[PDB]
Parts: sequence; structure tokens; C-alpha cells
Amino acid sequence: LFNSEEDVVKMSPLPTVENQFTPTTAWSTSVGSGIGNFYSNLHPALADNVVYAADRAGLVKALNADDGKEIWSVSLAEKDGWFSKEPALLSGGVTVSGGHVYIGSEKAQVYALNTSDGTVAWQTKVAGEALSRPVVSDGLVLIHTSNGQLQALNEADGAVKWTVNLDMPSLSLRGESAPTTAFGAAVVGGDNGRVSAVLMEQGQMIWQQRISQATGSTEIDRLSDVDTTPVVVNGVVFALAYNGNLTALDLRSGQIMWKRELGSVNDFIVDGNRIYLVDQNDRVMALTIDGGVTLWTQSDLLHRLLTSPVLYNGNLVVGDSEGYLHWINVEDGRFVAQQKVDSSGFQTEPVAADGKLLIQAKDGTVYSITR
Amino acid sequence: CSSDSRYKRQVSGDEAYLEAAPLAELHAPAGMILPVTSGDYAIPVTNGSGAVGKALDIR
Amino acid sequence: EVPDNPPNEIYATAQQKLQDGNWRQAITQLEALDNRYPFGPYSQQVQLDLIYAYYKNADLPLAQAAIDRFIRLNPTHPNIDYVMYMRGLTNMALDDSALQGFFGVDRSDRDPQHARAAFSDFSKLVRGYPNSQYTTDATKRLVFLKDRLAKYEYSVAEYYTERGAWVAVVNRVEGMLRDYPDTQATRDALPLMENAYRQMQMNAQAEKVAKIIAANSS
Amino acid sequence: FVVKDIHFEGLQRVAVGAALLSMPVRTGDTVNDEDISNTIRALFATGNFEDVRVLRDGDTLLVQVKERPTIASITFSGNKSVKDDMLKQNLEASGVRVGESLDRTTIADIEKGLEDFYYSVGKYSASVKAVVTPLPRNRVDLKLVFQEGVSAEIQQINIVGNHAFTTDELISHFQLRDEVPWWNVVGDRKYQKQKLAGDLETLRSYYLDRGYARFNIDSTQVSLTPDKKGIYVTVNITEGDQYKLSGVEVSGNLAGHSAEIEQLTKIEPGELYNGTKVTKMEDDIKKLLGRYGYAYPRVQSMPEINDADKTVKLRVNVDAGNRFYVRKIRFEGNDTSKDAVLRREMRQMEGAWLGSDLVDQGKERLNRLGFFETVDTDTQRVPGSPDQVDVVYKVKERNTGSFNFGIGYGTESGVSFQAGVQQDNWLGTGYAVGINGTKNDYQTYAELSVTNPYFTVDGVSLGGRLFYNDFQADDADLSDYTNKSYGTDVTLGFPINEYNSLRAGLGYVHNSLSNMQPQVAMWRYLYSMGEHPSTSDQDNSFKTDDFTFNYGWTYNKLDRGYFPTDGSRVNLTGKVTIPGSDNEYYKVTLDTATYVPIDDDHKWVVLGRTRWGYGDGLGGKEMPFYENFYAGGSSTVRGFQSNTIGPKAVYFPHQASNYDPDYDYECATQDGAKDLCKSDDAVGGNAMAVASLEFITPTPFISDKYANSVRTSFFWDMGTVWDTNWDSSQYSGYPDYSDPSNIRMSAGIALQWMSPLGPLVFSYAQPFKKYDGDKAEQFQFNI
Amino acid sequence: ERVVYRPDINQGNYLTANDVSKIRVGMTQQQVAYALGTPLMSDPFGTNTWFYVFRQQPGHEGVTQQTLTLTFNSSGVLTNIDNKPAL
Repeated sequence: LFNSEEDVVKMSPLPTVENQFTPTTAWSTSVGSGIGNFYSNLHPALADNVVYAADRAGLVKALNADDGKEIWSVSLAEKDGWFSKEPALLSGGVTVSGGHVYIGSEKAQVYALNTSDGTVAWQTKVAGEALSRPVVSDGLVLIHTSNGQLQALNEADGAVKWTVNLDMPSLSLRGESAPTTAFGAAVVGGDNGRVSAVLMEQGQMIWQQRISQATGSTEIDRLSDVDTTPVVVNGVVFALAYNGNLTALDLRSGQIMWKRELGSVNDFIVDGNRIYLVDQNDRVMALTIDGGVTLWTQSDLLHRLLTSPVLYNGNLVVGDSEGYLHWINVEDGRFVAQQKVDSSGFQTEPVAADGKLLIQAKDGTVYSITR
Repeated sequence: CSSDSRYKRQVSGDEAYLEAAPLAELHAPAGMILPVTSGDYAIPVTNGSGAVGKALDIR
Repeated sequence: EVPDNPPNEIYATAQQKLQDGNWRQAITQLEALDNRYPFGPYSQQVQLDLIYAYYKNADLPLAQAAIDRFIRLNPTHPNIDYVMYMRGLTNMALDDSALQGFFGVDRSDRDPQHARAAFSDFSKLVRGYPNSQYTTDATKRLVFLKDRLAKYEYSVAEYYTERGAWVAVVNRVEGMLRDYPDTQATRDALPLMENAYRQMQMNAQAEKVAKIIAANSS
Repeated sequence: FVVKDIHFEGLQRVAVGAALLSMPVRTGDTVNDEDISNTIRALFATGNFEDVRVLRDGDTLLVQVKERPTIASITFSGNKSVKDDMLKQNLEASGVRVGESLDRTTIADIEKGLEDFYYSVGKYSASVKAVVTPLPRNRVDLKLVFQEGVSAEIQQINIVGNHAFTTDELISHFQLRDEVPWWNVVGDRKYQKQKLAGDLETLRSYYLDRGYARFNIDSTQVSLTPDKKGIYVTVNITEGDQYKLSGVEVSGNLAGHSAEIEQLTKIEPGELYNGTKVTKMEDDIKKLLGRYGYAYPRVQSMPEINDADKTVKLRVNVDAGNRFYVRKIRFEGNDTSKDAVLRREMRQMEGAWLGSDLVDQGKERLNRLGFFETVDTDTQRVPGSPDQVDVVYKVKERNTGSFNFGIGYGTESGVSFQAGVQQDNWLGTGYAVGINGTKNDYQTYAELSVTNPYFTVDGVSLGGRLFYNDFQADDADLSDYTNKSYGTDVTLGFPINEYNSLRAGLGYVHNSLSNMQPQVAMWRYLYSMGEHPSTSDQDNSFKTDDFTFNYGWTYNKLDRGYFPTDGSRVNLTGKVTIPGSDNEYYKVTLDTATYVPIDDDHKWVVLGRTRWGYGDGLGGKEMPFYENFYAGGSSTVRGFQSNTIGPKAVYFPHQASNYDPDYDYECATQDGAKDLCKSDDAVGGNAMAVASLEFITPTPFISDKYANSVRTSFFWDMGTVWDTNWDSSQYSGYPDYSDPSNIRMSAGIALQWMSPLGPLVFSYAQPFKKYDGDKAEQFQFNI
Repeated sequence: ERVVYRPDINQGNYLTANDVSKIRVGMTQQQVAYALGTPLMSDPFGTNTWFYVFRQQPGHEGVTQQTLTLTFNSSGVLTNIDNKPAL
């Protein structure tokens, strides 16, 4: 019956599982329901020996990051806009600064519940569901939502300092679009194939540069958690387009230093001049910054929907959508370890913090990971 | 054909289509000429070469 | 079939399958000529032979398609006159379809829809080729074919005379009276208008009509 | 450098001249080396050329061509869910197909549009590939693979900015659900953006009648999620501050009809705004002016939405046509139907002002015709006049003609058979023709019945019945019951109304029977007829020439004539005898047929189909043994065989049957078969209560080219026939009836297949409750 | 005869009381026709006599009719607004 119903495209598994430094978790502190296979930018913050974690129901955690002992938890469950204790649909990541845990919502809300007890120290609606985590920076809570706006809320009390559309995708094209702050300027992603750096003070467009195409007008795939969110490690924006097209472009003019437009790059970080990118085939690879020269690539990860490539326990670490964590022999193309701490997968990035590696898995929720 | 039986060149329906029986023209008297030729039914009456009826040569 | 033979070999197989009477095999062969070689020196006649294949095969609108595939693809071998005849010939068969006409039972006022189309193509022959080797029949056909349009139009004039819509009788009868210069049903439409005019107290117009009947007695 | 000869190769749709003229340097034209490369490009520019290689022999040119044209095939692979013809269109959207020239430039434009087609399916996950494969003399195959990965699916509707209501309350008007559970039915399971487009108007019309005249959906952003599945719609709305439609200010060219127009535009000052009734109030004016013969009433509202008190004022601007619009009418789509008969089903008459509703009522009669498949029109204005419209009633007639048959008698007992043919108003001539009869060994049967509904334009249904059954029951020859039965019945349907219509007729029932059975039900009847039919032999004779009177009336409220969908029609018809009849009796029946759509889309309509009847003697006699009612299989209680509901064909103790054959046609006969016997064939009763409880059912896998006319129909069917006259004291050794307690049940589904030979209904139905023996036929065919 | 229930024959197209009063003997054809339009009946071969003929049968009780001619001249100037009633 189900044998011949469609000519489905293929996704390969994880090859060459290693455990050479045998991985584990540092603890389990599983919330239960959580990030989900519901698409979510919600990722936990790991600070103060606290797993500040969250759910999509609204349940935001403070798990004491030695065992993930719950310091506090209230639910943020739709406490503005509509009926209370409906699920908050928490979109943006756990941002923790000051006495607030800032989390965006898919019902166009961005909250701030207090880091010490979970009391909602402020909560403020934004315009549209958040493509970004709430970038709480310089008194401003920079959010890039579905409508391409830089919704900037006040940091300690919540007040919409501006909502300025800079780089709007043609729909709610999904991927990180976060307005980062670099060189006194709000450096803005935006899921329409572009990246920008606008003024930090009010979201005043200093430059907008279309890197490449987006989903729409092309048959490029939306199967991409686009980090057009600028990773600026320089006076040079390193970002993607919505077809994942990696580039270097100048931070205060948008002038393309180079571009490794190599397909829908899933997750990229710029680890010095080892630009740790997750390729279109979900391969981890390092480019340089003076030219995206592949230092190495790795087909030990193939079609995984990887997390970010992070460095932890002496190996380059990445999780995926199938609950496999991985430990790259740091640069060159080799697993050292593979942790199957989950199988629901990790929509949250492996937060190599607190001596641990925090993944909130999707519904196999939070484990901090060690080896 | 394997299914062509009792239908050919002869028309379906009323089979009077082929014999092509013409008709006498409408005549109106003195002073009472209502227009009759206004339709295309006032046809070009040109019986130039070839046959009539079913007997017209085909290709 | 649809062979990829030489164009004469697609032709000679097609012509015999016409004379087989298995037109659908001639159709499969004649098209296969004009599928690959419609630039043949018989590919014009092929389309004419296709009309000669289709219309006998009860493939009547495809004959009209091959009437069009002759006029479009193959405007030489000027049997467009034949094609105007054939499209008048086909659409007469296409209009009514019930086989009681073998022993003489009418179907001549149901609706002359393709008989209107058969009129125009017969009219297309007697206009577009009023001299050709086919215009003899279509001229004789058209003076007939208007009556099947008229007897339909008289059956509308029959109803409003039978209903009692005498304002609609004049609408249908003078409709026929403007239309047909030789159908007798129009001459017999004519008194219903007088009957309508007498019913609508337009007796002056009734006797305007009454001497027309005295001349449409002729 | 002027060419003396170009070399023209690469052919079979591009000739020498189709090359040479699309060579910019011709044979004899001077050449340049740019003209050579101009000959490279302009020869490829015909879209037929795999290659162009232009060279020269000093100047004497040489053009080398390989050929793309007529494509000989396009293969479709990986399609199985989507059929290949939908993939053929986007291939043809590139101007590319079999028998036309390959352009290898548009190979991806086959594919990009195909995956953009696959994008617009509701998927996005597809990468498809057109593969050129060359074929004889120029030809190519363009094989296409279709990697149709996954579709997009609604998971959550994130309406944002919604403040008059809550989000899921707006979702409650929408339908973007999944997974019919193990305790509920939710229906749908898939996403389309056009469902959202219908839902965004489901949203606005939800606000528009609650007062929110200035409701606006601000934006909507479909989540174009990785997984290519998650569809979350960022439906920015502004709820729009519900206002009150608080006065209609209708004006304009009201054509002197503003008073009734004002009544059409009567509202409450202070009821919440309703834009749905705002547009309706214009259409109230529109048909009303169209009823006066203003076929084109330009009626235009204006909601002066006064937010200052949350109100709306309704300016309406009317502009009618002019009176005498319907000049003439045309009828179209009746090549198999005479026009004037359907013009008697036309209520808009020419030479009139337009009744906009007059056009519809004849079309409603044409919709209640049943000799149609669709009924519509073309209300065409004759221009140059504000009083000239010629209404071209294009109506699609029936698939006329219908056949009825059992299963075989041919090449079994001589050249003998069963028959039956309907014509469905042969040539639409006001004569619905249905003829039956059979030549058997048992019977030489002819039977004639036709109607003239339009002998008179009133609807005086001039109809008569005739039959002659030379029925001898060739079992031995006539040893079992003979019946030379013949006679007439002429009944004229006179309309009392267009909803009520009267029926009255006479029945001449000349039956010549001889050597009847030893059975039971005729006996107690013929004892009431003053005759003793032979209980112990089969030699009894009885002739009846019954002069009866028939009567009837109907109620007429139901949608269509070939596929009705809503309404309720009531039909009374019974009989009685007159002085002149051999048996004095009556036989009165009634049936009920209502259409109650539990689904107002008429995919599910309750079809309550019941049967009743009672008849006895009029002078104290019995209603005849040939008039006892029946039921069973192929009926409203189908799933048995026929004549299983009712009292049974039971036999007296019996002997020499004029020789019923040796152990053949035993009826307690002399040959074998001693005393009081019976059979599970019902002999039927003078009182009947049987019913069918059916339902329209939609068919998704059936292509709906006939599913508008083909209706699958489930049922649960039960009931009783019973002879109240039956001796339950003499036939207590038999199945004895006086009561509706033999309530036999068979249940299943019926399959009304409307072929071009009319509706041919087939049925599977399992008997569950069975009384007194039923011959059962679980799957039953009803031609 | 003694038969009841005859459905009605409904011809409109006649100059109503506005249409007669809109116009005059002396009015030209289109000056008439601006709120009156064209008739659905004129002369078969004669002048511009614009017949606006009402017909209505009530059923077994005769007919009601207003045959309303507008005899314009050949100049199209109205010479006669002829109101012919039922029978």
C-alpha cells in the first residue's frame, strides 16, 4: 500500500560512527516536550550554572547546570495577545541578559522572564513570527521576524524601539535572520537571499546586499536553516543567502570579499580562518576568511540536517536531526566520537558551555553532553 | 472497417440531407415587398462544374 | 501502425487502406504520412483522402480537422472547394444522428446546428469557388439546407402560434421572412404573422401580409 | 570570399532552403568569416539543429548540421502518484512534445517549470530531468524522470494581530486539519495555499457580517520551513472594529422602482454590519429590475462606514436597463430533441419585457426535464437597443435511450428471449417511449406504453398502456397455470398546479386463465370470486375481464429530472373497479420519496424511499391474486431475490396436474410430491409496508466525467408485505399472514451507474432478517 | 370548455404609461426611443410604425392586450401613437 505511493527523494544516514573519545551526556535534564520537529529557532542558554531552557508550550526552564536541577520553571504560555495558557509557540532562542530570559514566539511575541525566578520581567509583541532569536543588545532587543522587520524592544522593560523592515523574505521563509551587532551597527540577516548591516541605534539601513537568490523565483530548496544572519568576525560580514550561498562581504559597505556560493549551507560558523560550515550534503568543512578555501571536508556526515559545527572536548562537535552527536577530528574529515544521546534530533545547536555541551533535543529534551 | 456497418457517405439522422432538394423563391406582390433575401440563405446559386446530390466527386 | 516508411510507401499503404474500406487503417497511414512527410506531393491529397477516410468512418469532425489540415498545411491541390463541399457534406451528417431516415422519418427540426455549419461550408464553396468541380452540389444543397434551418425555425414559430404568443409569432415568422428567400416554411410562416396581426388587432398589417401570401402562393 | 555552393546537410525537417534561407549568407551572397559564424547561429536559430558547423572551400561554403526535430518520444518516470499527462503539460509549456522540434536549450525549462509545477502542487521537493535520446533521421526521445519527494503540509495557523477573536476561533472557520482520529472525523489531511486563500476569505466574511466592515488581513506569510513540510501562516490581520450597518441610502437610476427597492434594502439602524447582506441587497434590486426587464441593473452599494459611532451607512447606487429587453430566444443543444417541446418548457416568451426569473422557470422545467444533462442559456442582448435581448438557451440534452434486460433466454430454448428498450423522449418529440415484452416458451408477451405530455400545452399527459401476454407456462405445456392476459389502460396526467397534477384512467384487465395451480392465495380469492380452483388437480379455469378505474395525484418538489439533490415529492395512485368488472375490488397504494441533504453539497442526501399499499374487494370480494403486493430482492428491500416478502406460494394436497411433468415443476403434484406443500417464493399480500433508507455518496477515485450522474448509495432495507385477507386458520400449515411482522431485512449498497443507456443500478446487499424463506441474491444487478 | 387551470401567455413589450407620455405625435424616432427603445415589431415592408404589443391570456377568459403602434413617417417623425387594447 505505502510501497508505491510516491517517488520520494533520498536522505543518506550518518556514515562511519566513531567513539574514539567515547561520548556521553553530562546529565539528562529532559523537559519532555520542547523544541520539536516543529521548526524552531528556540535554543537554550547555558550560563550561571543554569540550563536556561524552554519549550514551545511556553515552559521555560532554569535547570542548574551540574545535573540540570530545575532552579525555576514557569510557563510563558501565551501571556499576551490571545488567551492565556494557550501554548506560547516559543520561536526565538533563550536569550539571557540581565534579569530576563528573552524568548521569541511564533505568535509574534518576544518575552523576558526573569533569570532568577521566571517571573515575566517583561513581554512584548513583535510584528510576525520570529525568524530570529531575540538579539538583546545595547538596551535594544533586536528581532528579525517573518515580515523582515528589525523589531527592537527595550532590554530591561520592553518597549519597541523600532520595527524596521530591512530584508524581508517573500513569505515566512525560514532560517536565521538575526540582527547582530557589529562595529556599532545592527548587522542584519534576512531570509530573502540577502544580508545587511544597518545602524544599531534605530535600524537605519547603512547597506543592504543581496548575496543571492531566495526561495521564490527559483527552484532552490527551502530545506535549509539559512544562516543569512551575519557571522561578522572582522570588518567583513560572513553570511549566507537563502540558497545558503556563503560569502565574505565588507561589514560597513557590503562589498563582497569572496563568495563560496556552494549551495544551501545548512549551518556555518567562522572559526577563525576555518569557516566551519555544514555543507549542502550536511558535510562539515572549513573555509578560510581571505577566500573560502576548503581546508577539509567530511562525508562522515551526509544528509543529516546538522547543527552548528562547534569545538568541544578536543574535537569539532556537531549534532543533527536524528539525535546523532558527532566529534570531528578537529579539522580533517574524521569522526572521533558520535553520541546517540537522542534520536528525536537536535534543532538546538550544541552549546559548548558550562564545561558541558548543551543540546536541548527536539522532544528528547535537554541533555548537556560530555565525553 | 471492423465496426463500419450501415454508416458511410450516407448521413446520420434524417437521410434527406444528400438529395439536396431545392425550393421555389419567395415572391411578394406589388407594393408589398418584404425583404426575404436578407439572410445568407439567399445563397450564391452557382451550379458550375461537377455533380449534385450524392454523385459529386470526392478525393 | 503509424509507419516511418518512405513517403510514397506511407502513401501507397494509405491509399489501399482507403480502398480497403478500413479507413481507420488509412487514417493511421495517411496521418503518418503527414506526421513525417506532409510536404509530400500527395500529402495534400492525403488530407483530402483523410476527409475521404474520416467521414465514411463516422470520424466526421476529424474529416473537418482534415478539412482544416488540408486548408492549413496543404493549401495547394486546390480541393478547398471539395473541402468546403466536404465540410458541408460532413456537418450535414454531423447535425442529426438517428437512423430512422432509411425508411423516411424526419429529424429535420430538432436543431440544425451543424446544418448551419454545413450551410456555411456549402456557402463557402459557392462563394469561394463558384466555378469549381464541386459547386454544383453545394448550390443545390444550400437551397435545400435552409429548409432544415427553416423547419426548425418554423417549429419555434409553431410553438408561439400554439402557445398564443402572437407578439412572439411575428418575432419568429418575420424572423423566417427576413431569413429565407425560398423556403416554403417561410411562406407558411407568413400567414401566422397575419394570424398574429389579426390577433393583435394589426389587421392592416395582416392584409399587408395577405397579398404576400397571394404572391407567396407562387 | 563569395560562395559558389553551400553544403546543406542535416535534414528531414529542415531542407536545403530551410537551411539556406536561415543562412544569412546565401549561395551566391558574399561570405565573411563573421557570416560563417552568423551561419552558425542563424541555422541553430530554427530550433531544429543539434549542431551547425559552417566551413568553406575557400569561399565555397560547407555547413555541417545534426538535427534535433520532431521529438519521437517523451518518457515519464517516477510519476506514479501524479499521472504523466500533468507532467506532459509543463513539458508542453516549454513548447516541447512528441512530433515537434526539440530545442535542447529548453531542457531545463521543461524541468524548472515541472518542478515549479511540483512546487504549485503543494509540494516543493522535486528535481526532474528531461533526457534527450536521439531517434531515426532527426528524431529524439526526451525521457523525463520525476523525483517527487515530499509535499507541504499545514501544521499550525499562526494568525497574528488578531484581537476581536482568538486565533483558533478563526481556525474554527477554516479547514486545515489532519488525521481523522479513532474517535472523531476531521476530514482533510493536506495543504494548499488556495485553501488558505479560501480561508482568508473565510476569515474576512467571518468578520464582515459581525460588523467588522474595516476588517483587514494585514499580511500572511507561509512558513517556508526546512523539512519542506511545515506550513505556518503568519496571518497578520487587523480585526477592524465592528460597526453597525445603520442606514441604507439606496439611490441612482432606480427606474421608478425605488419604493420596492427600498423594501429590498430594509435594514435595522443599529444592527451590526453585514457586508454579505450588503451585496445581497443589491442583488435583490438586480433580479427585481431584471424582472421588469432591466436585464442590466447597475446596482452599486457604498458602505459609508461611520467609525465614530461604530456604524455603517449604506449608499447604494442603482442603474437599470430599459423595459422590453427579451426580443426573442434561441434554443441550442437539441440535435436529438425537437425544440418546441422544450419551448413548452420555456416560460420566458419573446416579444416581452425581460422576466429575469421567467428565463429561469422554463430552465427550471428544463432542469426538471430529465431529458437533459445540463441546462443553461446565453441571455444575449441584441445591441443597438435597450429593449432587445435574444436568450440563447444552450441546454445539454440527455444521453437518450436506455436498455433493460434480465440474464438470458437466448440459445437456451429456441430463438426466444427477454427484451425492453427506453428511448427517453425519442427525438425530443413530446413522446417519452419505453417498450417491454418477451418471447418465451412460457409466454408470448407484447406490451405497449407511450405518453404525450404535450398533446396539450397545459401538460395534459396523453398516455396509454397496452399489453398482450400469451402466457401458457410451458412447464409441461399448460399443465401449470395458463394466462392469456391482455388489455388497455389509458391515463391522462392533468396538471392541477405546477406542483400538483391529477391522474385518472380506466383499467381493462382481460385475463384468460386455465389449468391453474393447486396453490392457496388464488383459492381464497377465487372462493371470494365464486369459483373453486382445483386444490387437488391442475385443471381449474378462471377468466376475468376486469373493468377497473384508476386515479392519482402528485406533489412536485424536487431539484432535477436525471440527478435530483433536494426536495420532497408526494405521489398517490390507486385503483378501484366499476360496474362492468368481473371482480369488484380496489387496490390503493402510496410511496414516499424525500431528499433531505445532511450534506448541503448533496454528496450526502437522505433518500427516504418507502412503499405502502392496501387493496381488497369493493363488493365484498378480494382484490385479485394478480394484485397482491410484493417485495424482496431488486426492490426497496433488495438483496434477496424478487418476490420473497409477503405470504408464500404454498400448495394444497394435490394430484394429477394435467400431468405436471415427472418430477419437474412439482407443486405437490401427482409425480412425487404428496400433500400440503409450500415454496419460499412469496405469493404476496394485500397489504405492504417496505422501505429503503438510502444515501447519496461521493466517489473520489471515480473520474467525475460521469460521477455527477453516477451515485453510489448505501442502504439498510427492511419491510413486510402481508395478505390481511389470508386465512391464518386454513393455511396455518403454510406460512400464514395477517400482519406486518414478517419484516425481512437486507442491507448493503446500491451502485447507480448512469450509462448512455440511462441509470443502471447494481447492488450488493446481505440478508440479515429473513422470514418464511427468502430466495436470496446478495449481489443484485438491476438493469 | 369546462376545463380549468390554463397557464398564462405572458407577452410584454408594450408602451407603458411612462412610455406613451414620454413621447408625442411629432417626435422623431430616436427622440421617442431614448426611454422607449426599439419595438419588437414594426411594419413588414412599410413605414416606421413601431408596434409595442402587449398580450396576456388569463386562462379560459379571453385575453388582455395593449397593441401600441407608433406610426412614424419615413422621416421618422411620429404621426400616430395608436393605442389598440384587448380585442
